[PDB]
Amino acid sequence: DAEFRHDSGYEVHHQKLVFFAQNVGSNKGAIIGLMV
Amino acid sequence: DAEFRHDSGYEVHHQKLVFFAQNVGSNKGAIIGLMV
Amino acid sequence: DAEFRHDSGYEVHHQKLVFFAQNVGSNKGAIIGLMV
Amino acid sequence: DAEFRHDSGYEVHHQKLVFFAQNVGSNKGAIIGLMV
Amino acid sequence: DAEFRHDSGYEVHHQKLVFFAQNVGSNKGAIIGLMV
Amino acid sequence: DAEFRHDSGYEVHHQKLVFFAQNVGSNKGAIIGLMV
Amino acid sequence: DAEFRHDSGYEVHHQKLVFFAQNVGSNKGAIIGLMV
Amino acid sequence: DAEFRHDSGYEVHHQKLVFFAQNVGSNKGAIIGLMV
Amino acid sequence: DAEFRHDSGYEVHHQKLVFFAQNVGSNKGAIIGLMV
Amino acid sequence: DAEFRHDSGYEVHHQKLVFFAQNVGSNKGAIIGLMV
Repeated sequence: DAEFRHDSGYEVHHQKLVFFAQNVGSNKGAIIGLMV
Repeated sequence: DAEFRHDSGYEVHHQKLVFFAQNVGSNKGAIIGLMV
Repeated sequence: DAEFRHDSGYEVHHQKLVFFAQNVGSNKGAIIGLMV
Repeated sequence: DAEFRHDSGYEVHHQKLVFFAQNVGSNKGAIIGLMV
Repeated sequence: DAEFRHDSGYEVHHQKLVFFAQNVGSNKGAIIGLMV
Repeated sequence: DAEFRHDSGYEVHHQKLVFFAQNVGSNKGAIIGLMV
Repeated sequence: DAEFRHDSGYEVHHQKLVFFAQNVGSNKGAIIGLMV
Repeated sequence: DAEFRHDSGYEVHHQKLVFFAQNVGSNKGAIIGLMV
Repeated sequence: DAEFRHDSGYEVHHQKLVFFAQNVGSNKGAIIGLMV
Repeated sequence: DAEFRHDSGYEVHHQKLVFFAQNVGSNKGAIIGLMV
């Protein structure tokens, strides 16, 4: 048998100025800020 | 048997100016800031 | 048997100016700042 | 049997100016700042 | 049996000017600053 | 994130003679061969 | 992140004569052959 | 990050005569052959 | 990061005569052959 | 980083006569042959 526990702490604060903001806790796909 | 525990601390703050911001806790795919 | 524990501290702050910011706690895929 | 614990301290601060910033705690894939 | 503990201190600060910055705590793959 | 896979192979054969046989793949409770 | 895999091989054969047989792959509770 | 794999080989054979047999691959609780 | 692998070979055979047999691959609890 | 591998060979055979047999590959708890 097997017991599994997991804690993932994700935090972010005080983004005064930003033109493209992308805060993702976990990704398994495609993340694009800008594409043509 | 096997017992597994994991702690992943992710934090970020005070981003005064940035044109492309991408904060990802964990990635298993594709991350692109800009593509054509 | 086997007991496993892991602590991964990821932090970053005070990014005054940056054109491409990519903060990733852990990566197992592709990370590209810019591609054509 | 075997007991495993691991502490990985990752920190970075005060990046006043940078055109391409890529802060990765751990990598097992491809990291590219710019490709054509 | 065997008990294992590990501490890896990674830190970096005050990067006033840099065109390509890549701060990686640990790498087991490919890291490229620029490729064609 | 975390991906977990586990393989537990349990097999037993050729028990010619036995008065009390108790073959359990995994136990988290009480197992008693005989009680009064 | 963390990837975990585990293989536990449990096998037993040719128990010609035994009055109390208790074959358990993994135990996290109480196992008693005989109690009063 | 951390990748963990574990192989635990448990085998036993040819127990011709035994009054109390208790074959346990892994134990985290109480095992008693006989109690009053 | 850290990669961990472990091989634990446990085997036992040819126990012709024994009144109390307790074969445990790994123990983290209490093992008692006889108690009152 | 750190890579860890471990091989623990445990074997025992030909126990013709024994009143209390306790074969444990690894112990981190209490092992008692007889208690009152």
